[PDB]
Amino acid sequence: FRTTYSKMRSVPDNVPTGKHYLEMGKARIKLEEL
RNA sequence: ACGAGAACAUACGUUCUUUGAACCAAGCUUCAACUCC
Repeated sequence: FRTTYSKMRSVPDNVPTGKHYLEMGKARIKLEEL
């Protein structure tokens, strides 16, 4: 596509009233045995 | 006017009996439905 400068962009989401701008995919991890 | 003249090497008889093309062997391995507007 078109050529711009560094950096390009990131990708948050939108949900209203007001958009909250959360980043997609980030999660939490717990490991317990058996 | 022959050590000659006649005279079937012939008759009967299952290449047959017993026997697993078997045995052991993961269609599996690494693999983001993602990327950019």
